[PDB]
Amino acid sequence: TSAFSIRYGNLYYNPFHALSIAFLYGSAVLFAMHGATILAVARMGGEREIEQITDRGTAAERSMLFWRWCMGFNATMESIHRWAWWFAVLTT
Amino acid sequence: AMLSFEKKYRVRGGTLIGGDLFDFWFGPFYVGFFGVTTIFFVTLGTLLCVWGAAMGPTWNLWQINIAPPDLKYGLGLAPLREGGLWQIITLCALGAFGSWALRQAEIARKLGMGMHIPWAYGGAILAYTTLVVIRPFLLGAWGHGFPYGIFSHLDWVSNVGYQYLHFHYNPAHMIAVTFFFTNCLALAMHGSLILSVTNPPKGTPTGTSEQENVFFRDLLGYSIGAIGIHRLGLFLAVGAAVWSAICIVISGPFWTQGWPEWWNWWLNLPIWK
Amino acid sequence: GMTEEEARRFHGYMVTGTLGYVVVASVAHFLAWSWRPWF
Amino acid sequence: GMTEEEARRFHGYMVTGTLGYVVVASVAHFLAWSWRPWF
Amino acid sequence: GMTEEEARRFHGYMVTGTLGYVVVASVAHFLAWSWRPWF
Amino acid sequence: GMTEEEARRFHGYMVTGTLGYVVVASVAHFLAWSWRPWF
Amino acid sequence: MHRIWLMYDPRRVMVALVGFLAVLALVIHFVLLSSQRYSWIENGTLGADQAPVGASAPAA
Amino acid sequence: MHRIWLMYDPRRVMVALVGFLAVLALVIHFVLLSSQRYSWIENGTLGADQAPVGASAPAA
Amino acid sequence: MHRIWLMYDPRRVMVALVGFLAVLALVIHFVLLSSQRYSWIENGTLGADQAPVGASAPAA
Amino acid sequence: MHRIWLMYDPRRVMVALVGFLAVLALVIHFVLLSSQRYSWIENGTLGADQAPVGASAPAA
Amino acid sequence: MHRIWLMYDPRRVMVALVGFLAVLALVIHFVLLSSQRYSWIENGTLGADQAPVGASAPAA
Amino acid sequence: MHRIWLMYDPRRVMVALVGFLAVLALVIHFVLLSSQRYSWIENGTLGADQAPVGAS
Amino acid sequence: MHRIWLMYDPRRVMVALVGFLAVLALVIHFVLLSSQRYSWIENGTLGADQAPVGASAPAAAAEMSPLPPGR
Amino acid sequence: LEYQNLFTRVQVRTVPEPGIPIDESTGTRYGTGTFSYLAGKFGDAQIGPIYLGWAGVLSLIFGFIAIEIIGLNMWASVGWDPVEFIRQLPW
Amino acid sequence: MMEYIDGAQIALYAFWLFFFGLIIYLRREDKREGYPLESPQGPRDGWPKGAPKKTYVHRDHG
Amino acid sequence: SVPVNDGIWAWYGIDDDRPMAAWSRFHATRCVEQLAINRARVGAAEWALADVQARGIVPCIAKAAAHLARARAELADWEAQGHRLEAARKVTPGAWTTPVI
Amino acid sequence: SDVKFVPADNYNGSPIIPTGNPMIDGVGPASWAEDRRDEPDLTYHGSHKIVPMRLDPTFSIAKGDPDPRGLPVIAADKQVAGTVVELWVNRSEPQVSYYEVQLASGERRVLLPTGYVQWPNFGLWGNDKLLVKSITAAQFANVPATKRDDQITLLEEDKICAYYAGGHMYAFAERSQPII
Ligand SMILES: CCCCCCCCCCCCCC(=O)OC[C@H](COP(=O)(O)OCC(O)COP(=O)(O)OC[C@@H](COC(=O)CCCCCCCCCCCCC)OC(=O)CCCCCCCCCCCCC)OC(=O)CCCCCCCCCCCCC
Ligand SMILES: CCCCCCCCCCCCCC(=O)OC[C@H](COP(=O)(O)OCC(O)COP(=O)(O)OC[C@@H](COC(=O)CCCCCCCCCCCCC)OC(=O)CCCCCCCCCCCCC)OC(=O)CCCCCCCCCCCCC
Ligand SMILES: CC[C@H]1c2cc3[nH]c4c(c3C)C(=O)[C@H](C(=O)OC)c4c3nc(cc4[nH]c(cc(n2)[C@@H]1C)c(C(C)=O)c4C)[C@@H](C)[C@@H]3CCC(=O)OC/C=C(\C)CCC[C@H](C)CCC[C@H](C)CCCC(C)C
Ligand SMILES: CC[C@H]1c2cc3[nH]c4c(c3C)C(=O)[C@H](C(=O)OC)c4c3nc(cc4[nH]c(cc(n2)[C@@H]1C)c(C(C)=O)c4C)[C@@H](C)[C@@H]3CCC(=O)OC/C=C(\C)CCC[C@H](C)CCC[C@H](C)CCCC(C)C
Ligand SMILES: COC(C)(C)C/C=C/C(C)=C/C=C/C(C=O)=C/C=C/C(C)=C/C=C/C=C(C)/C=C/C=C(\C)CC/C=C(C)/C=C/C=C(\C)C(=O)O
Ligand SMILES: COC(C)(C)C/C=C/C(C)=C/C=C/C(C=O)=C/C=C/C(C)=C/C=C/C=C(C)/C=C/C=C(\C)CC/C=C(C)/C=C/C=C(\C)C(=O)O
Ligand SMILES: COC(C)(C)C/C=C/C(C)=C/C=C/C(C=O)=C/C=C/C(C)=C/C=C/C=C(C)/C=C/C=C(\C)CC/C=C(C)/C=C/C=C(\C)C(=O)O
Ligand SMILES: COC(C)(C)C/C=C/C(C)=C/C=C/C(C=O)=C/C=C/C(C)=C/C=C/C=C(C)/C=C/C=C(\C)CC/C=C(C)/C=C/C=C(\C)C(=O)O
Ligand SMILES: CCCCCCCCCCCCO[C@@H]1O[C@H](CO)[C@@H](O[C@H]2O[C@H](CO)[C@@H](O)[C@H](O)[C@H]2O)[C@H](O)[C@H]1O
Ligand SMILES: CCCCCCCCCCCCO[C@@H]1O[C@H](CO)[C@@H](O[C@H]2O[C@H](CO)[C@@H](O)[C@H](O)[C@H]2O)[C@H](O)[C@H]1O
Ligand SMILES: CCCCCCCCCCCCO[C@@H]1O[C@H](CO)[C@@H](O[C@H]2O[C@H](CO)[C@@H](O)[C@H](O)[C@H]2O)[C@H](O)[C@H]1O
Ligand SMILES: [Fe+3]
Repeated sequence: TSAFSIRYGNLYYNPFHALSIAFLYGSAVLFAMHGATILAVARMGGEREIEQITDRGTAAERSMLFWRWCMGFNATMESIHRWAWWFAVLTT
Repeated sequence: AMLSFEKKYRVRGGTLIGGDLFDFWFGPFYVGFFGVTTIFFVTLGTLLCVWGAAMGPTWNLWQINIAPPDLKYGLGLAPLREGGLWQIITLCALGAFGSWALRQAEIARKLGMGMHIPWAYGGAILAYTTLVVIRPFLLGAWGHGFPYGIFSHLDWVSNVGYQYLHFHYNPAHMIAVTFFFTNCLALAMHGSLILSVTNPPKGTPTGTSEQENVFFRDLLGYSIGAIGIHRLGLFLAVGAAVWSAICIVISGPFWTQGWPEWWNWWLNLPIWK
Repeated sequence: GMTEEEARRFHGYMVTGTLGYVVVASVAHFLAWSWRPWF
Repeated sequence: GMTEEEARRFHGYMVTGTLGYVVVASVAHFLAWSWRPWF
Repeated sequence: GMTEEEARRFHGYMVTGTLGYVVVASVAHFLAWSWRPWF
Repeated sequence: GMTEEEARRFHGYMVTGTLGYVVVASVAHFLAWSWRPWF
Repeated sequence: MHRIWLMYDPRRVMVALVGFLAVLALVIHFVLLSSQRYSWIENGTLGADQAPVGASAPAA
Repeated sequence: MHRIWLMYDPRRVMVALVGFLAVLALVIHFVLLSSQRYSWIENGTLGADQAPVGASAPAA
Repeated sequence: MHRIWLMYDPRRVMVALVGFLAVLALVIHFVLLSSQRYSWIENGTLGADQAPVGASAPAA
Repeated sequence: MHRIWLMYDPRRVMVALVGFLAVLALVIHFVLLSSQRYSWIENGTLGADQAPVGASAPAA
Repeated sequence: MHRIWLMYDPRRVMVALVGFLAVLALVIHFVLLSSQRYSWIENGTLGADQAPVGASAPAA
Repeated sequence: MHRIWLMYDPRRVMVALVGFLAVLALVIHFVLLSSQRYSWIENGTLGADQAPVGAS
Repeated sequence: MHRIWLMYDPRRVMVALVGFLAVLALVIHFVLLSSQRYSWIENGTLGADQAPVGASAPAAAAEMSPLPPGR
Repeated sequence: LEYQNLFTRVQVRTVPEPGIPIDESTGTRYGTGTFSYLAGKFGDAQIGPIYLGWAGVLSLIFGFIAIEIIGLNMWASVGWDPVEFIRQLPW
Repeated sequence: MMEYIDGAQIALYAFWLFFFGLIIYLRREDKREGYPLESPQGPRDGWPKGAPKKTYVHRDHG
Repeated sequence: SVPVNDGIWAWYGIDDDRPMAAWSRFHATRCVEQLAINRARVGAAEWALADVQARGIVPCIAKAAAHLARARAELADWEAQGHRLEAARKVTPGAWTTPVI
Repeated sequence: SDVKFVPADNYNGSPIIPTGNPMIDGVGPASWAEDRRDEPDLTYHGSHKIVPMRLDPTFSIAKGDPDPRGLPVIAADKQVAGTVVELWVNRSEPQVSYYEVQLASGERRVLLPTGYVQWPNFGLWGNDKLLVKSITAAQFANVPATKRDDQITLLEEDKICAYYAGGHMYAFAERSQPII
């Protein structure tokens, strides 16, 4: 792995390597954010995500509002799992 | 504008500092006292970054490079054009990230949520603080921090790694990498499973926790369950950042030789010396 | 959704606007060719 | 939504603003051209 | 929202303030030009 | 909520404290200036 | 032909079309601007016979 | 043949067809643009006798 | 053509148009400011005969 | 013309406008301050005959 | 002009103002302190005849 | 003039003000402390004519 | 100060005490075992006058330097 | 001090362990469910039966032989010395 | 014979067009709940406009 | 494994649930706590049996009866400890004035 | 007068203020999804997902864990609220979803979600009382009732969970105020 980057003149400047890193880091960002979010509302059944997707409870509403009020936009209880899926898939 | 269900949640209270004084929204955003300090540090830091670009050789986004001072300045503030600007921007960064975590705590308290998100973010702040505060302090000069520039900081990462000849052999780095890779695998499985029960093939009924549990158990042999996978994802993602902080703080302050020769202890265990 | 008479009224604007755009682009190539032919 | 008389009214301002903008851009280009031609 | 009478009143302040700002900026360019012309 | 006479009482303290601080800081600058002037 | 606008919503198609033409035009302009022959911002004032031309087949 | 439009929704097929054609055209154009023989932006004016040709000799 | 404002809400179209024009104007100015010939903040006072020109094809 | 404020809340337009003008002014000042000719903090006391000018095209 | 305080909550316009002035003041002081001509902390006691002036290269 | 305390509860201002001034005083001291002319911990005894001047 | 035994479960205080003494003992032993002067497993039989002492001042030669020249 | 949901103090167990619901052909479930107390404290407790089918069985045979070739070449490279096979394994 | 344009650059803009397409799609999916927004000026959709709220078919009995 | 009530401290030999015939203040404290809990646990178990008998669901009645019997057995185990500590409390001089059971 | 809250003032981003008791009216952190479906959650086989353990004979406590039944519940004011008398279990993913608490100060039994219970010493030892930081012992008397005692609807789950969630802001007046 190290010698491959040496031979081809430093893989840090490969822009698809840089993209892959951004998605590798983003996968850690998202699972930290989403893991923490669901545990913060698990007192209200937020971990029952399929039920929250089919029958939105206050646990889903509060996790949407946390991120909206924090960073100005939010996902849904379903679509957060699409963000997760794509960030992982785009890494490789 | 507000979500269709949002208005009843927009109560007063839950602040840590300031009380009612800043307890209001601006568009979607909650403000609060730490919102005010967030915007202050973000603005001051960002404009000093633009000033760093202006006095540097190019406006090309990829090439802008605000570098720390020479090591000779030790723990003092250097002249601003000689790396003192990087030091002022670093204080703004620490203020902005700390204000962000405390604002997250105020938001979570207002919603009756647990404090998991602020503390999970603390893992990332710990890694940043290790890179620019703790490790440079243990080495005795702020010039050991990384430069602020989209590609010049990758040059720093390259050179720091080769300061230890073969940084892959760093044992904490191997653990940190394993957490990062395992996290990305686990995130792909969790995303896939929830989507595949909630979006089954056309004409199939919506899936259930039981189907998710059965499938997962054929993948790993055991059921993780609903709260378990979110505990795992949090453990993996935050552990990755914590082991990253460990792997860089031991490189220099505690281990100075090449990393391959650290493994000499394994070769000399008495059962096979 | 549109009635067929609405689709028919839209279609004539859409065709005319497309052909109008292609006519303007044809002049742009006439000018570009006069300045620096690519063949 | 709009009533069609409101749509008719708004369009007249929109066309005039687009014209006024294109006129200012046309002067800007001819100033630039006479300062430093690009063909 | 606003009454059309309130829209007229605000428009008066808004146009006047916009033009006042442009007047101050035009003087700032007069001074800047006198000191170091860019063309 | 605070009453206007409470606000007036605090304001007298807050002005006096601020001005006392500024007075002390001015003496500190006088000592610093005497020891090593910066202009 | 018009029944296409029953299969597709013209509100979506027209925004899709505007986005496509925007991207395509920018791609063609930036490809040309990066070339030698058509880097018109630097070399637009050159006459057609003075403008750069790619090298011929090799001759020996 | 028209039973194809009964098996598959034409609305879905048309997007796939246009997607396939757009990608295939872009692939072929940039492959030619990357060649020496057909790099038409730089060398389109050369004329066929002096356009590049790939190396002949199997030997000698 | 005014019924384009019945297809699309003018309040939304104008925000999108203002957004588009702002980004486009900044792009074009930054392209010109990156060039040599139109680096006007440094060389704006040069005469049109003095401004940089990109190189021509070399004579045979 | 005033009916633009029936369409847009003036309270929101003034926020957008002040934000836009603030960033634009900071952009233009930092661009000039990064230039050689208008780095007025270091060189503002030079006369206009003394101020830097970018390179001419050489004559041949 | 006092109608500004009806449109906007004065409690928080005034926080925004004080924040903006504080940021702006700090930016300008750090900019001047970065310069050579106005590094007052180290060169503040120099008279204007001694104070640095930036110039371009003499371009002989 | 006192009515700003009807807008801003003074007990919640004064805690904020103290933090701002504490940070500002620390920043100014450290800027001076590592300048050449004002590094008083190491050159404070010099006297005004001997103190460095940033000429160049 | 025997009222300290009213403040805590005495069984747990003994467990904490034994831990503290054991850990502090091991700290001081391995510190000494790492020193030159008290590396007793290797040099324990040396006489007190023969045992190492840390230098009061190393010498130098003016051209020599322990560190490479820097920037 | 507020309950953090990171650990479960009280697990419950069902005397039967759930099975696979449907489509048992061309392949069958191996084993039967059992409970792990440690896994049940991290997350859910049932270590399950498992599914292979034709593709799973063949995958394991091919993958075993691959790993067997890797390990035997590693072990041959230290001259079949089983102490060096462990001592030097990561090299 | 294009000097500046190369395959790695061509691939990278291909990716950017896909990626900005993907962000749009995800932001449409993110609006299936809670939208349109309430505002004192009436409903607001943001941009892009959200995909419609899904209805979920439950398992018929069990 | 660790016992439920002393948990981590059972690794260090603190184990106050064990059958104790000597007087010991630590075991007496534990026994008073565990008696109150187990009396309440029996009271709950027989309320549960009565409820399930009202519903008439035989396999649930069977289990609720088995649970009640088990809860009674655990209470008897603590009452045995209470009495044997009571016997010791009367004679060991330093012991509590209040009964253990 | 039946609107549960009013704006604190007329400016665009201002908070709302509850008109009544917000824990009971369901405002702020005490609010619940009022539109949520008033039916039980169901298993893959269509049986009620969440039921008292007394009504499913296959369930039991894991051998190493404490049995919560009979333990006292200690509320936010450190008073005893009651004792646990029943467990409710999730039958899709076997776990305890609720304790059922017999109140000491009345005749009610109320549900207590597991996410609101802390064990002494983080459960490392003791394991002999339950700690409920969210609400005071008096506030237990108003915990929302379920229509039946053998099943719980998705709406009742939301109401009960929201009630305890509100106590972290509303149980004592000081909890709403800043720390400094
Ligand atoms: C990572 C990179 C960056 C970060 C990058 C990533 C982040 C990106 C953020 C993107 C922008 C977010 C914008 C937003 O959230 O807006 C919410 C609001 C919601 O609609 P609303 O609810 O109806 O709006 C509120 C309004 O109705 C009532 O406002 P309120 O009463 O609550 O508060 C007052 C305002 C301030 O008041 C004014 O602005 C009016 C002042 C009078 C102007 C008169 C003319 C002067 C002319 C002088 C000429 C000159 C004379 C010479 O806001 C506040 O009070 C905000 C909270 C307090 C302040 C926060 C603390 C700040 C402290 C530090 C100081 C910071 C200094 C910058 O929406 C709107 O108002 C409409 C949209 C506004 C767009 C604003 C951004 C425009 C940026 C343009 C970029 C252009 C690029 C070239
Ligand atoms: C590196 C690989 C991985 C990189 C990974 C990066 C992932 C980034 C994902 C997140 C980006 C989107 C963030 C977002 O959706 O914010 C909500 C906001 C507004 O829509 P809404 O939330 O549905 O509705 C609310 C609004 O309509 C009314 O709200 P209110 O009246 O209360 O407040 C006033 C308005 C004023 O509007 C704004 O200020 C919007 C300004 C947005 C500027 C930033 C765009 C960044 C695009 C990045 C993608 C890419 C752009 C090229 O609303 C607000 O105040 C909303 C404030 C939202 C603040 C969001 C700040 C996000 C900054 C992200 C910077 C990321 C830098 C990487 O949305 C927008 O304004 C439009 C965003 C459209 C999605 C981006 C798609 C870009 C595709 C390519 C261009 C398409 C051209 C047609
Ligand atoms: C701990 C596990 C991972 C993690 C988790 C995590 N990150 C988080 C969170 C969590 C749980 C949040 O809650 C928080 C958030 O709100 O996300 C939306 C956040 C967040 N993670 C972010 C980014 C991020 N996380 C990263 C990493 C990680 N985040 C870890 C791997 C990285 C990496 C590896 O590069 C980045 C870039 C932000 C999107 C957000 C925190 C936002 C924040 O702090 O906002 C306030 C500050 C600003 C908006 C700007 C400050 C500007 C400065 C004043 C000036 C610039 C100085 C800077 C040092 C220059 C750097 C230049 C570079 C080119 C080097
Ligand atoms: C999206 C990108 C991330 C990702 C995704 C990902 N990986 C995946 C998946 C997904 C979504 C799976 O579904 C799949 C999987 O099964 O997950 C559990 C997998 C997988 N990811 C794997 C690993 C892996 N993923 C990695 C990375 C990542 N995976 C990315 C970060 C890495 C890294 C970082 O290097 C590794 C090493 C595997 C655990 C698994 C695929 C398993 C597989 O293919 O196994 C084939 C079988 C063998 C090698 C043989 C094993 C033989 C045993 C010794 C038993 C022998 C028994 C007997 C002797 C023979 C049989 C006898 C017969 C008679 C029965
Ligand atoms: C670098 O070089 C490389 C890249 C390598 C080289 C290769 C390049 C390649 C492969 C290029 C491919 C190009 C291409 C392929 O398809 C290009 C195709 C382009 C197309 C299709 C263009 C179409 C334009 C159509 C337009 C503009 C329509 C406008 C319509 C208007 C204005 C009317 C709107 C409606 C109204 C007003 C009605 C309102 C009233 C109503 C509703 C009422 O009254 O009801
Ligand atoms: C690498 O290539 C590079 C180098 C980049 C080169 C290539 C660049 C390229 C490809 C450029 C393309 C450019 C382009 C393509 O189309 C550009 C197209 C531009 C366009 C369309 C501009 C249109 C502007 C219109 C304006 C300003 C209108 C203003 C209207 C106003 C003010 C009135 C508003 C209404 C009012 C006041 C009434 C309210 C009444 C109401 C409400 C009532 O009555 O109710
Ligand atoms: C490096 O070079 C690069 C940068 C690259 C080159 C490119 C540059 C580019 C592209 C620049 C574009 C610039 C631009 C384009 O248009 C710039 C446009 C600027 C504009 C429009 C400015 C407008 C200013 C308006 C002002 C100040 C209004 C003030 C209003 C006031 C005072 C009154 C408020 C109301 C009051 C007091 C009463 C309320 C009554 C009420 C409520 C009642 O009565 O009810
Ligand atoms: C490197 O160079 C760079 C840094 C770059 C250069 C630039 C620097 C810059 C830009 C600096 C800006 C500085 C600045 C700008 O404004 C600084 C502003 C300073 C200010 C405003 C200070 C104010 C201080 C106020 C004080 C101390 C008040 C004390 C009050 C007291 C004690 C009484 C309180 C009341 C009580 C107790 C009530 C009792 C009775 C009660 C209750 C009853 O009776 O009921
Ligand atoms: C050739 C095959 C290679 C396979 C390599 C496998 C390596 C596996 C190593 C596992 C090491 C686990 O080590 C464990 O890491 C976690 C990471 O969170 C540390 O935990 C740390 O982070 C967590 C957050 O996640 C904090 O809450 C905690 O306070 C802190 O200690 C543990 O203290 C440590 O014991
Ligand atoms: C350089 C520019 C070249 C021309 C650019 C293209 C635009 C030309 C517009 C002016 C010429 C007339 O253009 C013509 O307008 C009429 C209405 O006026 C449109 O007509 C449309 O609406 C009418 C009703 O009003 C319908 O009956 C008709 O079926 C429909 O197509 C035509 O579709 C268009 O062809
Ligand atoms: C007269 C002797 C009688 C028998 C003595 C038996 C001694 C047994 C070993 C004593 C030392 C064990 O080591 C000591 O363990 C205690 C147990 O709480 C630890 O104590 C600490 O950690 C434990 C977990 O590990 C926490 O639960 C506890 O709250 C904290 O105080 C000390 O940090 C450690 O130093
Ligand atoms: Fe999830």
